[PDB]
Amino acid sequence: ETLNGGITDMLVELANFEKNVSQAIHKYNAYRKAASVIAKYPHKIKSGAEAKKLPGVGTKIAEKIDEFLATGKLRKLEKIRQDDTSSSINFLTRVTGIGPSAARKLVDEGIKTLEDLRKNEDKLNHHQRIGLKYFEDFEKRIPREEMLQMQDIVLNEVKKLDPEYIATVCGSFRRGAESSGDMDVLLTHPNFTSESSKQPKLLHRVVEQLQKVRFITDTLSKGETKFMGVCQLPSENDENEYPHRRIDIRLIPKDQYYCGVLYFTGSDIFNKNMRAHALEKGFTINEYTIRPLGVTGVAGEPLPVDSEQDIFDYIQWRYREPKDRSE
DNA sequence: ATGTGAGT
DNA sequence: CAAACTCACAT
Ligand SMILES: [Cl-]
Ligand SMILES: [Cl-]
Ligand SMILES: [Cl-]
Ligand SMILES: [Cl-]
Ligand code: NA
Ligand code: NA
Ligand code: NA
Ligand code: NA
Ligand code: NA
Ligand code: NA
Ligand code: NA
Ligand code: NA
Repeated sequence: ETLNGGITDMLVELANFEKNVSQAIHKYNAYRKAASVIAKYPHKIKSGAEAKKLPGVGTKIAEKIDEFLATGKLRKLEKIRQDDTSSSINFLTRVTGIGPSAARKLVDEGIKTLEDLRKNEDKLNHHQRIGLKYFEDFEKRIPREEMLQMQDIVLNEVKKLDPEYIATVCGSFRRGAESSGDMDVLLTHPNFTSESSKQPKLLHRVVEQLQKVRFITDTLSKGETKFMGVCQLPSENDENEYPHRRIDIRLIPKDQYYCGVLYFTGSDIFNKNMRAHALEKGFTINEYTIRPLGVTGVAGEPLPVDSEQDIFDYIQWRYREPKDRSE
């Protein structure tokens, strides 16, 4: 499926429009849910009325489906795609920190392009100015090779700080991807657990260190548990400077760390299959904890975890290398 | 204290 | 994966 892709693409495009251009949250979700229930449907849809049988597909989407099936297009959508305001809003919204709200306010004031934004930084917050500054860099893919260099700096700086620190770079990179959008590091320390006294300094000290060595270059945000900023590989002497990259560093309690590393290594299909097989065996898995599931169905109290291996063991699956976590 | 916003 | 959850900024 496959089957009804044209209709689902149609609705995903209507959703985006309602979220990013109207600011009608309920219509956005209405379209998301409709696109989802349709993508699950086993038959090639032939009428709006057939789709209307599906929960979440109502009168109005049935009408649109009818037009789409008849002509292969949707007038509403062709108008949206020709609309400059909509195009501009979607463009601005590609700057990190700029979402639909700021986007409206900016296009309303005639600010629509990168050049335009760079002439109106007084209109932007810190996050958004960082996003404009590295707009091009942040849109480049990161090759595995640089990801690997980056991974070493943080893993090394972290070790030399405190050998008890555990730091892991996750996402598709961890599954062996050839390129990456950004770097998502999960961090923990054995004297930081869920039953303990909350220690921001654990994160802050490694952020500060990565700033000392001039690896972290800008901060988008930094709280007690979550850091989001910008990094840059060092360039030798003069010559060509590396592009600035997005990096997040998240501090997780030690007793929830590996569910974290698992959840955030993906893939989504692999997670879905994993947390669904876990149901079959009688356990619920989220990003934090794996818990058993009683006869009633509702149950809790987390099981002790100290590796990804453990989680696999609980649900009676052989361990799967991150390389093999496609599905 | 609360609400809006943004990103993951 | 949507939803939840962090954090920034305002008032
Ligand atoms: Cl202007
Ligand atoms: Cl501002
Ligand atoms: Cl990579
Ligand atoms: Cl995983
Ligand atoms: Na808007
Ligand atoms: Na709905
Ligand atoms: Na009904
Ligand atoms: Na409609
Ligand atoms: Na963005
Ligand atoms: Na100005
Ligand atoms: Na990543
Ligand atoms: Na943050």
